[PDB]
Amino acid sequence: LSQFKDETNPLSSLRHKRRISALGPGGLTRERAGFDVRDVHRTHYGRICPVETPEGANIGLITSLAAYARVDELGFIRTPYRRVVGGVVTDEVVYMTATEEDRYTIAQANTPLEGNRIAAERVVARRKGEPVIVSPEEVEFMDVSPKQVFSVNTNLIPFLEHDDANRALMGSNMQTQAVPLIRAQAPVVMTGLEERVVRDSLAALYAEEDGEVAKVDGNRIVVRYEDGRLVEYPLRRFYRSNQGTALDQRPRVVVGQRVRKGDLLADGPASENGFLALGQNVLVAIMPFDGYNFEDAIVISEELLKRDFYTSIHIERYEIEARDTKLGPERITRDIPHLSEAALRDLDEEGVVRIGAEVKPGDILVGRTSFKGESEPTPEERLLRSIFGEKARDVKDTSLRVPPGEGGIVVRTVRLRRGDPGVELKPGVREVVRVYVAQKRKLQVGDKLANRHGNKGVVAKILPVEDMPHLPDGTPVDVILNPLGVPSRMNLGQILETHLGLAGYFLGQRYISPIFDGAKEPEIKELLAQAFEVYFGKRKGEGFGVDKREVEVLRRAEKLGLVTPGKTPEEQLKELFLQGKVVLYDGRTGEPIEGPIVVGQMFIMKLYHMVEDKMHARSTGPYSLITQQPLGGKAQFGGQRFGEMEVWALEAYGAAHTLQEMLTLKSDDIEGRNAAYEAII
Amino acid sequence: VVGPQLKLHQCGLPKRMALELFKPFLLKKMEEKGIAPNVKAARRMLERQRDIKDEVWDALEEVIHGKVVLLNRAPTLHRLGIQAFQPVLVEGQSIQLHPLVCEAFNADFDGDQMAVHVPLSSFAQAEARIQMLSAHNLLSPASGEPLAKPSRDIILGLYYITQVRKEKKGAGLEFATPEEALAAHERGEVALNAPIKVAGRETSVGRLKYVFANPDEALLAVAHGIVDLQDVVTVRYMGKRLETSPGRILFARIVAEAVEDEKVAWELIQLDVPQEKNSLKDLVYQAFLRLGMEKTARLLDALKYYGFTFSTTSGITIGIDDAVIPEEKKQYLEEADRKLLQIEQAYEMGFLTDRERYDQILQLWTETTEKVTQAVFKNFEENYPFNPLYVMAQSGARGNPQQIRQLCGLRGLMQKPSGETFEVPVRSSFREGLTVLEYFISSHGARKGGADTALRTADSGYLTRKLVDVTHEIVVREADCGTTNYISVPLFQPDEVTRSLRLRKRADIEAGLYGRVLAREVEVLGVRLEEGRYLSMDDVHLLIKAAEAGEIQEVPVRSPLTCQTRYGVCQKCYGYDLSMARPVSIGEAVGIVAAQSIGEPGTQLTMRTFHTGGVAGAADITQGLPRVIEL
Amino acid sequence: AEPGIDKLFGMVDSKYRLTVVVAKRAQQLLRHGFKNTVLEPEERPKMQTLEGLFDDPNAETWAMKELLTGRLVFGENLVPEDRLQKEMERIYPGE
Amino acid sequence: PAGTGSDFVRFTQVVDQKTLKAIEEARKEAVEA
Amino acid sequence: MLDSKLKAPVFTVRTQGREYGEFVLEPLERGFGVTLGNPLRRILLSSIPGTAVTSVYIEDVLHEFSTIPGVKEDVVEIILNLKELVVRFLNPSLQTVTLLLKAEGPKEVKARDFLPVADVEIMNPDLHIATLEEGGRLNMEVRVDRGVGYVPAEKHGIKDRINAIPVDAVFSPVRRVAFQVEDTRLGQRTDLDKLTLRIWTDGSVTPLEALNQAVEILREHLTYFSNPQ
Amino acid sequence: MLDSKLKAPVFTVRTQGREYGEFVLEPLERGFGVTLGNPLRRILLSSIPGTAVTSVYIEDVLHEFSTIPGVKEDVVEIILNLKELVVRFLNPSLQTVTLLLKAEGPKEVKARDFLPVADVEIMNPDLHIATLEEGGRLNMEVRVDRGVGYVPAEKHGIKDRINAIPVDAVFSPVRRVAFQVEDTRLGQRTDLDKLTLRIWTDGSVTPLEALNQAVEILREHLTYFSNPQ
Ligand SMILES: [Mg+2]
Ligand SMILES: [Mg+2]
Ligand SMILES: [Mg+2]
Ligand SMILES: [Mg+2]
Ligand SMILES: [Mg+2]
Ligand SMILES: [Mg+2]
Ligand SMILES: [Mg+2]
Ligand SMILES: [Mg+2]
Ligand SMILES: [Mg+2]
Ligand SMILES: [Mg+2]
Ligand SMILES: [Mg+2]
Ligand SMILES: [Mg+2]
Ligand SMILES: [Mg+2]
Ligand SMILES: [Mg+2]
Ligand SMILES: [Mg+2]
Ligand SMILES: [Mg+2]
Ligand SMILES: [Mg+2]
Ligand SMILES: [Mg+2]
Ligand SMILES: [Mg+2]
Ligand SMILES: [Mg+2]
Ligand SMILES: [Mg+2]
Ligand SMILES: [Mg+2]
Ligand SMILES: [Mg+2]
Ligand SMILES: [Mg+2]
Ligand SMILES: [Mg+2]
Ligand SMILES: [Mg+2]
Ligand SMILES: [Mg+2]
Ligand SMILES: [Mg+2]
Ligand SMILES: [Mg+2]
Ligand SMILES: [Mg+2]
Ligand SMILES: [Mg+2]
Ligand SMILES: [Mg+2]
Ligand SMILES: [Mg+2]
Ligand SMILES: [Mg+2]
Ligand SMILES: [Mg+2]
Ligand SMILES: [Mg+2]
Ligand SMILES: [Mg+2]
Ligand SMILES: [Mg+2]
Ligand SMILES: [Mg+2]
Ligand SMILES: [Mg+2]
Ligand SMILES: [Mg+2]
Ligand SMILES: [Mg+2]
Ligand SMILES: [Mg+2]
Ligand SMILES: [Mg+2]
Ligand SMILES: [Mg+2]
Ligand SMILES: [Mg+2]
Ligand SMILES: [Mg+2]
Ligand SMILES: [Mg+2]
Ligand SMILES: [Mg+2]
Ligand SMILES: [Mg+2]
Ligand SMILES: [Mg+2]
Ligand SMILES: [Mg+2]
Ligand SMILES: [Mg+2]
Ligand SMILES: [Mg+2]
Ligand SMILES: [Mg+2]
Ligand SMILES: [Mg+2]
Ligand SMILES: [Mg+2]
Ligand SMILES: [Mg+2]
Ligand SMILES: [Mg+2]
Ligand SMILES: [Mg+2]
Ligand SMILES: [Mg+2]
Ligand SMILES: [Mg+2]
Ligand SMILES: [Mg+2]
Ligand SMILES: [Mg+2]
Ligand SMILES: [Mg+2]
Ligand SMILES: [Mg+2]
Ligand SMILES: [Mg+2]
Ligand SMILES: [Mg+2]
Ligand SMILES: [Mg+2]
Ligand SMILES: [Mg+2]
Ligand SMILES: [Mg+2]
Ligand SMILES: [Mg+2]
Ligand SMILES: [Mg+2]
Ligand SMILES: [Mg+2]
Ligand SMILES: [Mg+2]
Ligand SMILES: [Mg+2]
Ligand SMILES: [Mg+2]
Ligand SMILES: [Mg+2]
Ligand SMILES: [Mg+2]
Ligand SMILES: [Mg+2]
Ligand SMILES: [Mg+2]
Ligand SMILES: [Mg+2]
Ligand SMILES: [Mg+2]
Ligand SMILES: [Mg+2]
Ligand SMILES: [Mg+2]
Ligand SMILES: [Mg+2]
Ligand SMILES: [Mg+2]
Ligand SMILES: [Mg+2]
Ligand SMILES: [Mg+2]
Ligand SMILES: [Mg+2]
Ligand SMILES: [Mg+2]
Ligand SMILES: [Mg+2]
Ligand SMILES: [Mg+2]
Ligand SMILES: [Mg+2]
Ligand SMILES: [Mg+2]
Ligand SMILES: [Mg+2]
Ligand SMILES: [Mg+2]
Ligand SMILES: [Mg+2]
Ligand SMILES: [Mg+2]
Ligand SMILES: [Mg+2]
Ligand SMILES: [Mg+2]
Ligand SMILES: [Mg+2]
Ligand SMILES: [Mg+2]
Ligand SMILES: [Mg+2]
Ligand SMILES: [Mg+2]
Ligand SMILES: [Mg+2]
Ligand SMILES: [Mg+2]
Ligand SMILES: [Mg+2]
Ligand SMILES: [Mg+2]
Ligand SMILES: [Pb+2]
Repeated sequence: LSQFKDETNPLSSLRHKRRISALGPGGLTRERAGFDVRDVHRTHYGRICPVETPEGANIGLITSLAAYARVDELGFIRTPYRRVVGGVVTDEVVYMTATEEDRYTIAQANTPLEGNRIAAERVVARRKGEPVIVSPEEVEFMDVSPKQVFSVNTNLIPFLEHDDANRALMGSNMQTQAVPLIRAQAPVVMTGLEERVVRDSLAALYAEEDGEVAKVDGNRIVVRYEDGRLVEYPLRRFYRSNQGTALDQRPRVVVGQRVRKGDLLADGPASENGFLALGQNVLVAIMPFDGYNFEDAIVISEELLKRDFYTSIHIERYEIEARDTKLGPERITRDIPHLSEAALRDLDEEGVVRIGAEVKPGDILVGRTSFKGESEPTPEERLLRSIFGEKARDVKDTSLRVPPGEGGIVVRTVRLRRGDPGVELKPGVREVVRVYVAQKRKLQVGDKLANRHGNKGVVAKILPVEDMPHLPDGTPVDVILNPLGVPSRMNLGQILETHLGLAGYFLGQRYISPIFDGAKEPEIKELLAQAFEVYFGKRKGEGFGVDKREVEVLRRAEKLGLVTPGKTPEEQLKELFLQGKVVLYDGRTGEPIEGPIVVGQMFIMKLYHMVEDKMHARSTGPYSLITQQPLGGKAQFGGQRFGEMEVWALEAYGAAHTLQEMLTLKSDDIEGRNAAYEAII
Repeated sequence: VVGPQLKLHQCGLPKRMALELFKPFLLKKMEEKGIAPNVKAARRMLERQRDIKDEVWDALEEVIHGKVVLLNRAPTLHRLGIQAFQPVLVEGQSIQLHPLVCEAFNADFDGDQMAVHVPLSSFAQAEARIQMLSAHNLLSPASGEPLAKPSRDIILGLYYITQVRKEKKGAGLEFATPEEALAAHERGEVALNAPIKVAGRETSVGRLKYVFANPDEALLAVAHGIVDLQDVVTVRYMGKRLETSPGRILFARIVAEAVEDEKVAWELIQLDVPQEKNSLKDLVYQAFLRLGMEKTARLLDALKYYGFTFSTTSGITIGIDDAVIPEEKKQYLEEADRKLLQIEQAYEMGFLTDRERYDQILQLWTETTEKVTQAVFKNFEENYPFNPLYVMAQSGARGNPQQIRQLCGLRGLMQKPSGETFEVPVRSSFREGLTVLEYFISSHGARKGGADTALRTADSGYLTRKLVDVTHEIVVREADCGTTNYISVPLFQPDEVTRSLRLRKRADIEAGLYGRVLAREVEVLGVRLEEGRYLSMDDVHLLIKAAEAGEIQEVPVRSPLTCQTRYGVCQKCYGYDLSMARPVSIGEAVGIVAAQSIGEPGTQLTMRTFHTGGVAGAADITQGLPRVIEL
Repeated sequence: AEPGIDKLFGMVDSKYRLTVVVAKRAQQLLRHGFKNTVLEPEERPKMQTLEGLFDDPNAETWAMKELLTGRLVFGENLVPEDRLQKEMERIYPGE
Repeated sequence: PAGTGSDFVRFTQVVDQKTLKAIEEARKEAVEA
Repeated sequence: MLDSKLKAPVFTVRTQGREYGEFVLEPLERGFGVTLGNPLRRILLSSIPGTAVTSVYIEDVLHEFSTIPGVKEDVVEIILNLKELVVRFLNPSLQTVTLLLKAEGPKEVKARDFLPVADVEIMNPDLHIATLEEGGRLNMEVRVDRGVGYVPAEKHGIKDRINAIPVDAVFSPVRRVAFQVEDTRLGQRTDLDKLTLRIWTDGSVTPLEALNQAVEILREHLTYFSNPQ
Repeated sequence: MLDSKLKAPVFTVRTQGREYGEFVLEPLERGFGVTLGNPLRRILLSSIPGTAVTSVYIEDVLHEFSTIPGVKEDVVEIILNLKELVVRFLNPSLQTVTLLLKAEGPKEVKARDFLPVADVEIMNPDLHIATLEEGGRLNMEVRVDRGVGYVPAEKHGIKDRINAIPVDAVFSPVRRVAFQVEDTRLGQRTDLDKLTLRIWTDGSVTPLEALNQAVEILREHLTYFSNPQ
């Protein structure tokens, strides 16, 4: 029932903390069960999100409770419900047990309310489990808000209403995978819990009571409360999350500043200014490229890397032990027996690697010397040593090297040698050596980014700002999203976000759109209307009108049906802009992209690399003790598995030898793989 | 990660990965060159990253030349689950895969990881790049139908280019007759009334205005801004005065060029329509049989390219004003709404049994729903032929009839936990807010679907195991088995509507006679289908067309069911389909090639309860995988 | 795809057999000495860092490039099993 | 037993017209005295 | 000269400071403004030379992920701010210039704080380096170079002082380019392209300068079409 | 010269006949092949001057859609065939040349039938104008001009003789342009554009010639950026 805290980022830890699962003790439910437990029962309302469950084998088994849901006196999930005596609705609230809720006629938030007055004769309520049109005079209770129907992890989605519950799930789990970027950034459009998430989770550092600031270090903010007291507030500089992501509190308050009780003094790993930030707002054009964004692939603008935009600080921790063998203790000295000093450089401190040293794959992170054979020396190796220099250190080079994949620059090291302080070193363990390595992971091909609606894609190509889609005025688009990944999946909400986003870019503002009660198509079209003047108005004054291109795309557009024929280009482009699309010119040719293309500000996050992304590739290596098949571990990549399903693949084809080798020369033939390598050599 | 310009033939594999994989081959090569004195040397030379002289990459680059590698997918469902490619060493972490083959391995690029193996022996290399290469296994072991085709983005490209437009019909221009009709609607079109694309039967003024002499003449005018590609113009191709669009003419060339037998390029293409994935798929299958294998491969990327290109310019994107809602939705809703009140008053009295009410109400919505569906499309069909959304669905690209319905019209009848569907529909679309309870009502059926995938993402070898256990030994090793006991394939089917003979469907017959070996002769429409002849899909097209006239009701054809070769199956009895399209080549693992084609589609089939249904009153048959099991 | 793969396929009675010939041809193209080839002088194999494929890049790309021509002979029982290897060594130098 | 494992093709040897003449030369040598 | 040639392009310019600079040019025959503006835009962003911080050395700091006492910002936020610094040196002899700076006590270290270098100028004086508090020691050396394009700190790996930390190099002096092609009615026929491209620049070089270099890179490239084969 | 300059563009040519002509050129730094090919393509189609029929006058024919007795083809197919006619004149003095022709009786009126004009030549002689029968009278005047790009017969509306009918103006010797940018490898750095553009031409001029004129129109345009104002 207990596992590694999922602290990929603040939201993940918060969501993991408030998660429910039936898998348990034995007295309580096991795995042959589930079809009726795994379904979303009726009572699951304001009690358990329908959507927040895992995607796959575990479904309905592990679920997270809804936003306002609280376990009162003995664990029966109660949810909020305000009272409505007669045609009157109250600000009083009853945390109700799942059973007593059957007894009453409850109603939804979305019911015209003049205050205490219910406003429409036939307005919806839902008796125990069945949707029912009740009258204002039977409406005993009402629902506090849409927020209670789902979880905290789901309520953060913009216009959830427009997204298929199936895909909103992917959205909610996507966020739990959000990796803190050096450049945090709250979305151009938020739901309303971003603030509460960082605050209730414990990301940012808040001010106890009012006062002034004394000192502001990169390491501490000793504030002065007006009570005649002052406290030093350390800031976890660069600590190692269980999952590798970085947790640093960057001070947002200047020297000598009167603070408002409860205001951010420092920001959490990923918050902008007290607001959750798991990604970055980026201008996006939503069209097809030369198939670079094929099924689900995304093309990225090199311009995004120039700015340290999608860069994330990660910290890997390598460790090595000085073990006690009966052959002789494993020394940890700067003596790596067989070949060079160049390799020794960064191992500076006699043994351990010097701080601030860039370590590339293969370099020595720590040196160790163990003894050579099991019990006996070596007759052939005896002659060789004698020939060039008999006296040689007859010890093995078992030093902790950087694994294929990557290293960064050493930032911290630990060494628990003899005469330990208050530590527990295991038996046989003569002494341990930890080395923390940190690396700036820049957005690169292969990385996967995804918006809160489930558009989860991988970066296929980083384009030179030189040629990707560019707007009438110089600004280029950062990311180009394929449209074909929107019809099948049903989430028009991303297309609703991009539009409102386009307005926010020229309007220089961020908005907040609640879940079932938020922005509306008419209001959006309104803001675009204001955006048209900032985008085209400056254009009119700055000195110039419309292009051959701009007019050309208008023609093909009126023949399309996006613009009322006859109206003037000025008036035509406004119409066209209000629709959410504007004319873009192919940065490669300079010619237009026949037909208006939508563009805008969409919040896209980058997802965390699991240990699987380290591109595995294994030539020759260790082998299991009993079963003689290929096995990895520390440095030599483990072998890939060739399953029956795969076997049949080959069996289907005439691949006779290919199947033979998979069984013989590659994995199990002892004598085989041997003569195999040498033969190849 | 998708590698757009990569050809089927190749795949981009990270140099860094290539180094480890082909290390031994590299080591040796280092010694052939001045880079390293010996192996041990060469090894230490590569033990650390910072130590590699870029001459090593040139050694690796040179080693790989010609050799190929194998790539594998998460579920290895069929033989094509593994394919061979030529490594084109590339920078970084990801593996660059060709787009066409993404159909074979079910792979999207949100994070799927593919494995890769190295055939060592000169033998393993030979089979791997000769018979296991991706370009060579183009048709599937399940259906003769092409597996590798212009799938999602390429269709879209190739479609938009070939499509004709239609605008405002005010002045009744039906020009095929007056000379004054030509002049008047030529002038009127110049004016603001008649369009360039007017329904006027013979030639809307758009054809009256421009005539293009040579082929190219047609596209230059386009480049200059006179003719949009999707516009209806007239042109003088070889021997004909063909009234066909800029785009359609261009497409004709693209193929005509991909394969230089220009006339053989026109014989197998239909420029009479927008190119759908079916017209394209068909284009490939033809190209294959007709020309040659590899030349087909050229045409494939030919399409892949222009498809990608035309695509980006067409500028199809998705805004909110795209999914158009019908104006009839409000009507069909209210009309069905008030009818719902009748059913209630009819109940409020005592006429309908508590059940009658329900079943009658669902009936109402099942129809009303279905009604707005044809409505929305009829809207796009009449008013916006070029809507980004709807187009993706009609071109073989992406979109579902039932899906569009959920955005534009409305998603309307969710079922409860158990299965007894709700009495109340979900009145909304995704365009406007799918409300809270509408959302929660909708949520139920979501889990069931998810719960169903999990029990199934479980074991994929389950079904295909059984088939490979009872079928692996089966292999083609033959001489014409001389036992001609045969099977007769039907062309007519009996009972849906009790007893009304009917021509079997189009496909079902295709799957019964395609590339089989006639047991006995057949004198059908005029032609004489000799005995033992392998019947091509074009022959399987003759027989149906003859059954249409009424000359044949069965078809004598050899098959695995009547075989004499004990542990084997012969050429004449198996038939046509190697991945290739000729006869079967002896020594083909047919047993497993069969066991697979059936283990993959099974994953699409439902999974409620194996020995299906549940004891309750009268649950009568069994659907989905549960039955295929029972069978 | 690959050069005249169809032409090749047509030259054999069974698909799988063509693969066996090429592979066995590639075998001896290396073993008895790589200059055991029927086609070489003007336009036979070639790789570009120089035109250096003339000596030893891919063995079977040759086998195929040869079999596609009409000089080889692949039979079921063409030349007696053990005496073939003897005669070949006697006649092909480069070790 | 199914792919190239087919005894139908497991055995198949290759010739050069040059090695063809060489082997009949071996047979010619078979003539004694 | 009087008729078709004197009707030649009236290259008019409008430029403020060293950053912004509009450039108009008309009349131009059919579809040329576009034809010109586009390549020039492609050059202005990639081919033009520049100057940007390439390495940094802090007093007692050994790696980029540390934080300095009395200094609110952390080393990573500072090396970031340095990428924002735009300098300009006058001639070739100045390939690599190390700018020096050292400040103590309650001060807002701004770019004007660097000690003046003879041939080099700092266009970005008020840019913000740090907020030091009492007992705030900061003595650094920030290198500066002349290059082209974007160079990851990983690719160069600069080495003046062993405890130093490299910075990502972005040299295009051009911040953004833009071009409009609006019709112009010059009296005979009306189809007339009128090109006008707006160039923005960090200050290192100037819009006008950049444009010149740009057109040259294209000319030099049109020359490469000389010896057939 | 050895390193960055000798690594200069290898302009390779392949031209068969005056019509088709491939042109390769590599290596080229990042995104340049495209940068070059595109403008050259925009020029090759519009600026490369040319010559094509601009108007036609038939003996007794008044409208565009009539048919002449003894003449199988119709005026629309004939005026169509004339768009296929490619002529070539030697100097400026020849702006508008009306080519004259008149033939009677069972004859296949071919382009060689036009009476010779001193400063003008017909590259398209055997081209086929008409198939006359008995009592086949055909006396026409086909105008010819020098212009650029495509001009709908609607846009010009030529007026030599009131019963005359204008033809769509096809002046570009270039039939179609085609450019590809495929990667190529120079040692250490793999990102290398390789431009190759395919030019098609009516025969009047040659691919090679066209390309030359094209690059020149761009060069001359890059100098129009000289005198500020
Ligand atoms: Mg559990
Ligand atoms: Mg028990
Ligand atoms: Mg249940
Ligand atoms: Mg998930
Ligand atoms: Mg009440
Ligand atoms: Mg309250
Ligand atoms: Mg109820
Ligand atoms: Mg009542
Ligand atoms: Mg759901
Ligand atoms: Mg779901
Ligand atoms: Mg709130
Ligand atoms: Mg103070
Ligand atoms: Mg900590
Ligand atoms: Mg606050
Ligand atoms: Mg971000
Ligand atoms: Mg150290
Ligand atoms: Mg020694
Ligand atoms: Mg421990
Ligand atoms: Mg000990
Ligand atoms: Mg603007
Ligand atoms: Mg702003
Ligand atoms: Mg809008
Ligand atoms: Mg203006
Ligand atoms: Mg003003
Ligand atoms: Mg990693
Ligand atoms: Mg390793
Ligand atoms: Mg696997
Ligand atoms: Mg590519
Ligand atoms: Mg390409
Ligand atoms: Mg490539
Ligand atoms: Mg390694
Ligand atoms: Mg498919
Ligand atoms: Mg598959
Ligand atoms: Mg996936
Ligand atoms: Mg083998
Ligand atoms: Mg192939
Ligand atoms: Mg098959
Ligand atoms: Mg299949
Ligand atoms: Mg008629
Ligand atoms: Mg009107
Ligand atoms: Mg009409
Ligand atoms: Mg015409
Ligand atoms: Mg006709
Ligand atoms: Mg056309
Ligand atoms: Mg053609
Ligand atoms: Mg046909
Ligand atoms: Mg038709
Ligand atoms: Mg077919
Ligand atoms: Mg065929
Ligand atoms: Mg064939
Ligand atoms: Mg293009
Ligand atoms: Mg009605
Ligand atoms: Mg009653
Ligand atoms: Mg009743
Ligand atoms: Mg459809
Ligand atoms: Mg409802
Ligand atoms: Mg029957
Ligand atoms: Mg029936
Ligand atoms: Mg019936
Ligand atoms: Mg049919
Ligand atoms: Mg019969
Ligand atoms: Mg008969
Ligand atoms: Mg007959
Ligand atoms: Mg018969
Ligand atoms: Mg008969
Ligand atoms: Mg008969
Ligand atoms: Mg008969
Ligand atoms: Mg017979
Ligand atoms: Mg056959
Ligand atoms: Mg046929
Ligand atoms: Mg009948
Ligand atoms: Mg046969
Ligand atoms: Mg019953
Ligand atoms: Mg039943
Ligand atoms: Mg080939
Ligand atoms: Mg042959
Ligand atoms: Mg030789
Ligand atoms: Mg050759
Ligand atoms: Mg040569
Ligand atoms: Mg020998
Ligand atoms: Mg003898
Ligand atoms: Mg004798
Ligand atoms: Mg001014
Ligand atoms: Mg001025
Ligand atoms: Mg001004
Ligand atoms: Mg132009
Ligand atoms: Mg700079
Ligand atoms: Mg100090
Ligand atoms: Mg430190
Ligand atoms: Mg000076
Ligand atoms: Mg200098
Ligand atoms: Mg200053
Ligand atoms: Mg100086
Ligand atoms: Mg100076
Ligand atoms: Mg003028
Ligand atoms: Mg003029
Ligand atoms: Mg120059
Ligand atoms: Mg050199
Ligand atoms: Mg050279
Ligand atoms: Mg060179
Ligand atoms: Mg070169
Ligand atoms: Mg040639
Ligand atoms: Mg000319
Ligand atoms: Mg007529
Ligand atoms: Mg004649
Ligand atoms: Mg004269
Ligand atoms: Mg006649
Ligand atoms: Mg290109
Ligand atoms: Mg030439
Ligand atoms: Pb048989």
